Amino acid sequence: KALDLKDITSGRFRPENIQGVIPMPDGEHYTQMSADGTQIIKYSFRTGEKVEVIFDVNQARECDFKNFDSYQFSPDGDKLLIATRTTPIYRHSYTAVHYIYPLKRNDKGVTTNNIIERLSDGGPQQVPVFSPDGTMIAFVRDNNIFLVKLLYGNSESQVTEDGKQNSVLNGIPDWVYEEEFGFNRALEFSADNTMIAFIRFDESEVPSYSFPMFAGEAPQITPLKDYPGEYTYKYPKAGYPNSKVEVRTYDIKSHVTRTMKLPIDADGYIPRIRFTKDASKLAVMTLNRHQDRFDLYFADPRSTLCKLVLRDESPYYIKENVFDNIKFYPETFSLLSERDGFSHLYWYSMGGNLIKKVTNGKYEVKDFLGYDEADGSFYYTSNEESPLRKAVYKIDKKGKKLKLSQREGTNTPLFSQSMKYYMNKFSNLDTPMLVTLNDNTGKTLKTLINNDQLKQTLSGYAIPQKEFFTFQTTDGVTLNGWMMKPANFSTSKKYPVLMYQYSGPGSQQVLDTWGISWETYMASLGYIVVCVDGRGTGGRGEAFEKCTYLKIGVKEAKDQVETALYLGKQPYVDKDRIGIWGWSYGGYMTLMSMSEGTPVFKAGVAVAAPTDWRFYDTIYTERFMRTPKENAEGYKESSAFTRADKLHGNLLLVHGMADDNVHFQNCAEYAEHLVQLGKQFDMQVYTNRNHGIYGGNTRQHLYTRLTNFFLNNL
Amino acid sequence: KALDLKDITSGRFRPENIQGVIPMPDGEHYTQMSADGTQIIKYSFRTGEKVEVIFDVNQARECDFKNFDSYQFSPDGDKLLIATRTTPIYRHSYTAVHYIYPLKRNDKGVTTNNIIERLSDGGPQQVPVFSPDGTMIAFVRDNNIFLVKLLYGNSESQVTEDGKQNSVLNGIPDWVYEEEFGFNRALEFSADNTMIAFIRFDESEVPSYSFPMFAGEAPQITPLKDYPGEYTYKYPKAGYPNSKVEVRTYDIKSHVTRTMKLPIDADGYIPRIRFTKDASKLAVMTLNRHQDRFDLYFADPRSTLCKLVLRDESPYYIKENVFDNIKFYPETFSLLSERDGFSHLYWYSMGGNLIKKVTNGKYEVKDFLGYDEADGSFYYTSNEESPLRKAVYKIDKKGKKLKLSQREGTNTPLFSQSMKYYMNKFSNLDTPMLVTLNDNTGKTLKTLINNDQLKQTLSGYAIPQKEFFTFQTTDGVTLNGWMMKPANFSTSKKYPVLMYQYSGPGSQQVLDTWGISWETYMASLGYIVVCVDGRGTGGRGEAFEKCTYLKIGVKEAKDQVETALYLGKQPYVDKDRIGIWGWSYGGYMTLMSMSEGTPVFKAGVAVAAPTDWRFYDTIYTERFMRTPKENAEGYKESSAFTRADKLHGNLLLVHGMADDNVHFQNCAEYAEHLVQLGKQFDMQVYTNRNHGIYGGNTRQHLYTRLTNFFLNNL
Repeated sequence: KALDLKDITSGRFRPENIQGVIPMPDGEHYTQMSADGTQIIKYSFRTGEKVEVIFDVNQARECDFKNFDSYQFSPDGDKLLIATRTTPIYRHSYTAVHYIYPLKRNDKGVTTNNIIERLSDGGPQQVPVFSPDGTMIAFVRDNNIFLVKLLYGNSESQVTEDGKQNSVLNGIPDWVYEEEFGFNRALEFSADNTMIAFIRFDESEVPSYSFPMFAGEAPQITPLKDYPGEYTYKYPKAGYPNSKVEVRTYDIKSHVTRTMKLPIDADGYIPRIRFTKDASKLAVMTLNRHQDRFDLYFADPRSTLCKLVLRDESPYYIKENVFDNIKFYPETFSLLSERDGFSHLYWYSMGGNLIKKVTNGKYEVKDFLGYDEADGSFYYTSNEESPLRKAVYKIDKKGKKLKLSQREGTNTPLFSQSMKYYMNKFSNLDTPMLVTLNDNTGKTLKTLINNDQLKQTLSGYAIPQKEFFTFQTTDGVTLNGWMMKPANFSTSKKYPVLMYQYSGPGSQQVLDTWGISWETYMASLGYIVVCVDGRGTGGRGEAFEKCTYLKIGVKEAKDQVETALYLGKQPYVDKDRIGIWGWSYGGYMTLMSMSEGTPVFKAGVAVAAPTDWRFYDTIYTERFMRTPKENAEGYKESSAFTRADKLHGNLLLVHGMADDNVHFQNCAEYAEHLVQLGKQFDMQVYTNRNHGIYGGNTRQHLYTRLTNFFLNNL
Repeated sequence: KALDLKDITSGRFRPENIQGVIPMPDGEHYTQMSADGTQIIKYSFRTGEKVEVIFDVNQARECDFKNFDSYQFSPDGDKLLIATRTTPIYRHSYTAVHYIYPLKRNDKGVTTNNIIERLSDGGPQQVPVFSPDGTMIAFVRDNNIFLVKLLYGNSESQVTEDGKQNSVLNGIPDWVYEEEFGFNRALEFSADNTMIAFIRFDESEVPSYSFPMFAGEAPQITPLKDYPGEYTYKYPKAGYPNSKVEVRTYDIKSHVTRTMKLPIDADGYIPRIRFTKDASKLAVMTLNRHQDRFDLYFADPRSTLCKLVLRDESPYYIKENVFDNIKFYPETFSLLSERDGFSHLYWYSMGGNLIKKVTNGKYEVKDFLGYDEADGSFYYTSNEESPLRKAVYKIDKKGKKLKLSQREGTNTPLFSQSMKYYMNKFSNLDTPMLVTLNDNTGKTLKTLINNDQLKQTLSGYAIPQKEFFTFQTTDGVTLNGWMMKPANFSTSKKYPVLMYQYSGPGSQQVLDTWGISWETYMASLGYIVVCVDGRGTGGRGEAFEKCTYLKIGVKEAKDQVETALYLGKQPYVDKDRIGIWGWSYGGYMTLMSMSEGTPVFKAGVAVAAPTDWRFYDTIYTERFMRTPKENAEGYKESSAFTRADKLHGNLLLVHGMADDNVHFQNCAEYAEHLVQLGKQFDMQVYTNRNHGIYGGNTRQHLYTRLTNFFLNNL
């Protein structure tokens, strides 16, 4: 009956789902890994029926591994590439030991008894990728590119030889490009399988950063039991130099390497490369350092000449999410753009001329899912119903729009290769997770998962319920929030309040989707829990998000104060027992809101918080703030240091000491500022932990610490 | 009339004293620094009369400094060496800019109007020392020895050329020798002024240790404002290799350097060198790695031959106090030895034969003050009155003992060169500093300082008072303690208790001497404050101190638990509100005591605490524990990690992150062990702070944090 935090932290209430869903090249089937990671099994998109087991570690020949982590198909589906021993590096990068598995059917009529072969005889590999004809795989290892020719006995050749850790990266981004342009690979085959292209990152002049590593626990780093070690990598802080970047091509036949003569500012960016359907056209996406001029080039991989295809210019900045929504077709390509104030889908000719604006209106297109070359329909997700929701839509060749989603909430689709079917994952405030198979019209073909068991289990517990609300700030802005109330709620009682937020640019926490979290636990203890997405958050167009430009944090903190004030006007909240907390930008926002000047907060917890933007990285910080050289006044007003003497309420600072994202420096420097100001506060510092602060009992310990801090300090 | 924490942390109640007292060669006078640091003044030991100002910042010619830090007298009485700009390195090492001040008299007979001279035209100097005839000064800079010849234009020469930071040190000890053998100089002139002797430390193969540095404040390390830095030095942890050491001599006339052919274990120590009165005999003190075999050699600085003079072995270990109580006379020398279970004074001939044991009884000799060659009398300090006290004693040639000190408490003497007078600094629980001049029967000749003004100031405040008590443990051990009750105290009421201790081997906190501390402040807030010296503390003989040998912490923690249990039996103590705290070893003991298994503590604070002895340095740790591989089961039973699952009560961990003594690693590794056990605790980590955790507002912030933590956790 009573909600138990350990059940929350252990994932007891995580809804059933399907992991490792990979659509097959035929457009009719998908595959999924079995629960134990022993098998890859093929299922029908049209019916959900199991077709056959495609791969099985207990049937494959020469298979030394017990489990695998992930897999991908070759483009024609005749082979699998299977990843084992996946070892994360940063958020998106990792190494793994990959294996090639052919799917030819055997004497007995099964595909499961074939010989598995190593991708490489050397060490683990990064970002392997098939050629369009499936005859080659390129991968990166020790910052160099390698090429394996599957029709040549898996013969391996070395494409680059100047890769050097902390100096030169070939085919993979450095830390800041990876985190802030959100990708792990800059390595492409041309459409006729004759050229490789890659970005070469010269980070030799980027500043290095190092932090200590101890032995710790979960995992214990046993070589460090007596003397600590360290982790060193290149990380440019705001205004410092970024990697020098070049686009290079490798002629597979002739072994010749060339550099594309790309017009680009000396301090500009290349967020992505992508070969088109035209073997002579490599797309190169570029940004200026202000990140407000997105210039798309077509490079000839042999002549090295580049032509400007289009420029998308923002009055503020271009956002990273546009880059992976550019999909190339014969004769056309897609683009997401906020040029009219809202994220919308645009359809261009391969000559760079706009063919049509596919979507319009005061809502945001979230994902471009694809163009059906058969009938000319476009598929995409959008929040047209409401900033809180997401639905699947289709627009036919004549401009007719159809909402495919059957239920209102959060619909996440996964389309078949042919766009004929898709798997839908649906959630809302009281629907944990419904997984369905659907046709092109959105009609439900089969319910795979309804999580009735979880629903039954949860029925025996007293679970506080989320509800949405809106309110108007004193200057007339309407904000979306949710409120979770304790059991036996009464408007004649007086409740303490915990505010949760994240508040970062373009982000949203107030969404019609299901979850049980530490906030639910606090509500079960008798707290009213509230989350409001203030100004600067996403879902509501460019004007709402980018009104923070060049002076972030300030308006967001005002809107959190406004939220506390609105709550204080309610007869059932105790105005003196309002707490606030958050993680990452939400931790920074805890600091900014508690030192805003309006003394509304009794207590707060800041987890892994940036405290001065000069400590954070170039691409993210400068996107919103430009450089400290150009915007000293903005950095001043956005710093938590500047307003620290106005800190009001009992503060707990939490940080992982091995945080490669928001450096522990942020906490150490800010703590010392508070010491010299004479402010008293609490700390919890986690050994060897990164931005996610997890491992072993860490998460349970942390949320118990947060629980007790608010119990004691509210 | 309430005590104010700021007055305590600002040192408002520091008693008046006398700085830089040096006895002059005539045996009749001493010099001292003026209280403002602008003058050096000669006084009479017999009368206290001010004889003359010897040096005056405002009278010297070409004197560019306004104050100075310290000074030394040339043995020939013709010069001062004055130190300015003293810049600490570790506990005892420092640089300073030194000046030679001639003491010639002018036409008006005074010494105050001479032209001051620089010791060196180069950079700041370390540990300058005069030759016996006063014509030469040797000093250390950049790990090399330099020689200044005052007879020949202050001509400077370079004695060693191989000194190199973190590799080779000439004439000064490495980190662990300085900290744990308690000295800063290994540099000596022979009795006839012809030879220099020094220890050369080769720490090239000692492991490096590094910790981060941030910008911080007070001081701000400005180059680290955007990117942190680091501090690196050599620090051998328990069982790791120590410096390779040898004794070298330098022939001042011929410039020949020789190495003494000293038999020493390959892993042994040379804690001191000291030239005797015989120009051909250099005393070299050596230990084995177990530190239980003290071998005294006489080295011939020209022939390099060494002869073993004396071997003193302990069943446990030899203590640092012996080294600087070896004083050399023509034909004799002194030694303190615990061979009979108590530190006693032994008298040897220069041939190495024991002449006699001078002192005896069940008490400890603390300082050997000197031998009066005129009448054969010995002067020393001891705790014969009580482990709590220290008095000055005299034993004549016949063996009659006389106690010189007039008052019972803590008597610290400084004798004239003839041993005919001494200056006495006296304190007890009710007496801040009382400074007198005395003759060698102990008779008070003059009271120089009695601190009536401080007494007056304190009379206007409600000051809790210490009083001594004893109690017997359940095992029958009688322990000494003090107890400070609020000035409100009544046997009617029940009080919370704060226990303070240090508890480290041979230390004592329960002493008949005056102080006002944070403990005084807590008592003034209504806590009963108690301190007990458990087993393993000093002052009670070798059996009582060294019963912890090879398994430290364990018995000390039992005695703190016994202390809490005794207090819990008292009718005026609330046994549910007993807390404990300490710093350094006292922080380690807080951890050990709160996890002893008997749940007697409600809260505790561990400041800068060692947590596993394998993290701490060679000389200290191995003195009590030997190495980890020799004593694996002792290191396990002494580790705070082993018993952490029994931690009971609310704990606050405090640590400076730049602690070069007890590494922050101790706290980070122990915090993580607690996280995985699921124990809740608070933290306060101070950026850029060392073992003393101070700087700007730091101490006031830290003791405010300690105060509130106990107030809130009771």
